[PDB]
Amino acid sequence: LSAEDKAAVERSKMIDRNLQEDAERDARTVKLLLLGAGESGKSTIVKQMKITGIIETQFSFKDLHFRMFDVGGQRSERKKWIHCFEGVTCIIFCAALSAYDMVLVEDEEVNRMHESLHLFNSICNHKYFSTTSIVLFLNKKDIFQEKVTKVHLSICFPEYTGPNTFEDAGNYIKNQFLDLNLKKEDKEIYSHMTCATDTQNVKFVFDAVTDIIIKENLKDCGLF
Amino acid sequence: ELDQLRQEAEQLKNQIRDARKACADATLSQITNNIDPVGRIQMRTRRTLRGHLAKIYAMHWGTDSRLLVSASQDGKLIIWDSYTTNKVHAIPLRSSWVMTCAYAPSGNYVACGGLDNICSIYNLKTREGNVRVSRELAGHTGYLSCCRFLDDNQIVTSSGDTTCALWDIETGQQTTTFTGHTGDVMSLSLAPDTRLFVSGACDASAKLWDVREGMCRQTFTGHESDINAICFFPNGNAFATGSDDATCRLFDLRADQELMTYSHDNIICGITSVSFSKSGRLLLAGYDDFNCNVWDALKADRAGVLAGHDNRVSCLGVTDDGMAVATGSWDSFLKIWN
Amino acid sequence: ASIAQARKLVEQLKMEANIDRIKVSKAAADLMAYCEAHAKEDPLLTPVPASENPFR
Amino acid sequence: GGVIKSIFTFVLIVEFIIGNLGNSFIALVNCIDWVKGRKISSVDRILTALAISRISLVWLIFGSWCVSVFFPALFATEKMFRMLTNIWTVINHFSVWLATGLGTFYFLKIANFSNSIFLYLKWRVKKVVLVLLLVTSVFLFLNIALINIHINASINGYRRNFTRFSSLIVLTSTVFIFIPFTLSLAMFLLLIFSMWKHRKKMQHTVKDASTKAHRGVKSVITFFLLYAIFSLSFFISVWTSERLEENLIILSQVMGMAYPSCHSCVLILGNKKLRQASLSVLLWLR
Amino acid sequence: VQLVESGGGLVQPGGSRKLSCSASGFAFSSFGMHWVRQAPEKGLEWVAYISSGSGTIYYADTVKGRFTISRDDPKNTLFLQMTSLRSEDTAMYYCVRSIYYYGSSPFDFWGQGTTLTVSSSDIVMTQATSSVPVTPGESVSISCRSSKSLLHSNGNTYLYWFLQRPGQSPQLLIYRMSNLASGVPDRFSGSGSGTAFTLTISRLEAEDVGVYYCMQHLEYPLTFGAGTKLEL
Ligand SMILES: CC(C)CCC[C@@H](C)[C@H]1CC[C@H]2[C@@H]3CC=C4C[C@@H](O)CC[C@]4(C)[C@H]3CC[C@]12C
Ligand SMILES: COc1cccc2c1cc([N+](=O)[O-])c1c(C(=O)O)cc3c(c12)OCO3
Repeated sequence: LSAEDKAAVERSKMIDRNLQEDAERDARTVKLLLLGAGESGKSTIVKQMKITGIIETQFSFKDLHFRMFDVGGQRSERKKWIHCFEGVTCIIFCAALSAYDMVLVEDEEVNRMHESLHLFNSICNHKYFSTTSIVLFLNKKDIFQEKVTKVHLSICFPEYTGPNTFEDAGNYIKNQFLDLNLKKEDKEIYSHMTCATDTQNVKFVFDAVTDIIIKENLKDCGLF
Repeated sequence: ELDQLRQEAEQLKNQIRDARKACADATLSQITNNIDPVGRIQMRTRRTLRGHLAKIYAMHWGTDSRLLVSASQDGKLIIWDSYTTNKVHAIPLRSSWVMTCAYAPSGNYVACGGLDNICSIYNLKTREGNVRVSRELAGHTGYLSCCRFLDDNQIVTSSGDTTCALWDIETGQQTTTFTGHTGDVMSLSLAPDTRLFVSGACDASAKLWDVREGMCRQTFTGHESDINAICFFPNGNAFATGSDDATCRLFDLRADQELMTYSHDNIICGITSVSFSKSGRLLLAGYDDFNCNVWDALKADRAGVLAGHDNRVSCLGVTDDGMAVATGSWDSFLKIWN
Repeated sequence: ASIAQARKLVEQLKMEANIDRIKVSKAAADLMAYCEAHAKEDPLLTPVPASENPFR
Repeated sequence: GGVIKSIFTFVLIVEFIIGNLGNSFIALVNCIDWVKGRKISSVDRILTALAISRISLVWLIFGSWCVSVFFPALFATEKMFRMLTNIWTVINHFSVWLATGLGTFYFLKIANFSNSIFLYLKWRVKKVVLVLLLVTSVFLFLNIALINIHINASINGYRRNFTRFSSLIVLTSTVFIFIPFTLSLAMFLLLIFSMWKHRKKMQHTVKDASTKAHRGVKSVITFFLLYAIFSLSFFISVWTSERLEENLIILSQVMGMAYPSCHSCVLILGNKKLRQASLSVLLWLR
Repeated sequence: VQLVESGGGLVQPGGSRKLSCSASGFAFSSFGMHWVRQAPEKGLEWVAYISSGSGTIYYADTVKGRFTISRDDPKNTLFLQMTSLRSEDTAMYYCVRSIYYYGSSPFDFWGQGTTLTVSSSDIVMTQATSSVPVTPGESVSISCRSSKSLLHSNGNTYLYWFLQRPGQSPQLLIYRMSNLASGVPDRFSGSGSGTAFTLTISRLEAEDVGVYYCMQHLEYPLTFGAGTKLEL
């Protein structure tokens, strides 16, 4: 090598060292992907959890620096850029409990609860999302509590036969979302009913993310 | 009357089909049946580039065919050196999620676009010695899928809003938008004469455009899934398309029809990046099964398998002199083959 | 309304339906001529001796 | 006496077969995976190294028994006794510290804390385990030197003129094998503490099942209590009990075969990829 | 970009000092920073060289061990600590930034420099032309000879041309013996056979008036030429 080539090698080594240090810093930061239907509580989750392009929310909890990415903007068929988010640790899903009796304005035949159900079915059984765990947030808990007395859930689900009580209806919605997980072996779904005012949503995400990290560590070691 | 317009469109489509059939007398196979076989093309990983911490989503060469730019999902745009493994530059990107990268033909600028919806131009040559942002091209309402450099002042950009636009750098606005697609535009390829470019999109239809006039001359449909890659023939009068249907198609501009389909029964995985050789006889396609399959363009016979990646081959780049084929995959490495 | 979009589509189809075409055999011959004329100068297809190869 | 010697010989044979089976299972399944190009982690590479070390150790101990029965006259020169002691120290150090390094790998990846040093080790776990096995060379050299000194003293006593020398080298080896045993025990205890804290946190919030999957331990803890009580019984018998010198050699080899044999039955159970391979083999059998 | 320096002055023989070069307007932490001298009525001689991150340290044989060079990235400042100074060190000291790749321009910028007054195997490169009477509008070439062939195995020749206007600092004209430096008129050009070189100049103006030097960058004892002077 010559002196200029030696300087080039030194520069390349420095760039590699800086990239390695960047990797060091990003070890504890953790990458979440936020998804949900229209007016399903996504804004409520972001506003709680802090306190065109894709939006990024950065927030800290006991040395875990979570970067959550929201792709509500840039609406497409979503089968074309989803492979970017394959490496995310967790999909924070937002589903509106109060959407069972409120249908889509564009198509009243299409219930918004059913739209959320279908889009969860797409997310939980997807080519690049086989291993990514999902943290499930049923928002509008107060609104759903009020509406469980008003509208019978049978008008939304033909299979609904239970009493129109807040609890049983809540668990029924929960199962309607969870048993979409055909391969309930690798991916795990953590379901929480948030009420648009709960302050432990970030606390819930913290231990869900630590649990997912431990699960992936066991999987890499093979002990799981 | 909307029904009248639909009937007129159907009649015109029938007329186009009739003309296309009339102009077609002998398929490319019949003429190429007597051509010599290309042989078994074998390639080795001459150089492996390491330093990316995420999946490589784009890679482009330079005019000199010596330098190379790679875009990963960690927000790094490393300008490599294929002659000697050396990181010339490392651009920290504000928008980590990057789907496309480009190198200016003069070699003074690069570009990066992703779900951010912006073609960030970077100034490689500068008095301060570090690479910074030239300007932020924020006019697209969809994700940035591909971008290529017409000149140092003109960049052609494709986006997920089913449109493409020519930008003028010194003003930073859409000089001329391209509209007519109904699906996510994935890849574009500027022709050698820097006048026409083909934009294959997600509606299984690739549309030719002329930059100066700004209106679509030809439309090609032979596919059944989203076209995820495109590359002009080196002559500039033909181009290949790779789609999710696991088939590559070569179209000729003059006849305005598909010529050959590069499909195999063992291939189920859809193509992601398609590039040609210097002479155009060799068609390199980066398939979805962690491999790059090397196809003879004139005769639909596979002639090589650049199987050296542990993850999906996302970007494919063939040197201007045809001396190297860079294959960047999702295993966070780039491999130069020759 | 959508009538304008339909009219634009029909106009575009009119432009696509009036441009001249050449026979596919002639295009195949042209591609053959290009491939053969630059076959000697294609390194990937015809490996260039390692002395001139910059990736030794 | 004779009956206990025959029992020791039979159980030594059984331990040889089971060690061969376990080590071969691990080694050949990993080699088959490597030969046709699946993704190879670091835990499987460490498992390959541990398996080859253990199969070499069991081959050395079986050759010791073979020369014990086939050619006692070869023990009569004591030169190959010196050779076998040296190689036994070397390979036993390699195998024990390889198991300790695998435990370190597990502790560094599975556990989670806020400590900075732990974060450094977790990020560079590969270099950490490599440098640990590299810096075990000083311990290995010290053990070779100390055991060589003990045997040189034994022959010097024999030349001037044994069971007492054997007992003292046994004690020294026990101390310098407790040195890595203590590290493994402390590391596993810290891992258990971390998992208990994680269990409490998942009990407080939404829930645990896979924590039992890490602590599969269907027979791991059952193994270790039996091993501890057996080792204590043998230690006491050598220390004070009568008529152990006659069958000292065979008992020593069978007790040495412990980790070599049984302990990979344990890795098979713990390793889910290896247990999937074992389940496939069992299905092929039936 | 600016590299105005400080320090130096009138010192006794066998003294101590700390020369400083202050950076501004460029990424100091990424550049390679050199120290170049100039005897009061003679040419330049390379003295010291810090690298980015201080990984690489080099000194001239004359100042080997005697001088120490160090950089301060947070404050963007260069240092050249000097002890046991001698009379040969009376020089027009410069701090010179050289970036670290091919396709790039080493020795692109030169500082203003500080004055120092003292009381009572390397590839040699010579320019025997010395004094050249010149007139505006006339093409004139400057020749430089190298003791060792400057064509490295990588096919990249290492020769750098500088022009020093009276009472100014050297400015890079040609890098790699052929490429033109930024902000340099297209009149300048370079050609040669790898051992003998010429610096062809087109129609001359007042800017071209000065003294020209040639440096090799192959072997790190970078030796400048004697200095061909162009008087009008
Ligand atoms: C319980 C822990 C400390 C395990 C320790 C194992 C030690 C005590 C055992 C394992 C293998 C044994 C050796 C096996 C074979 C022989 C050859 C014989 O001619 C002399 C004794 C000698 C050299 C044994 C000495 C004791 C020994 C080294
Ligand atoms: C898959 O490997 C393991 C899984 C679970 C536990 C252990 C273990 C491996 C080892 N080991 O490295 O041999 C040990 C040891 C040791 O002897 O090091 C001591 C112990 C252990 C383990 O749990 C109780 O105390």
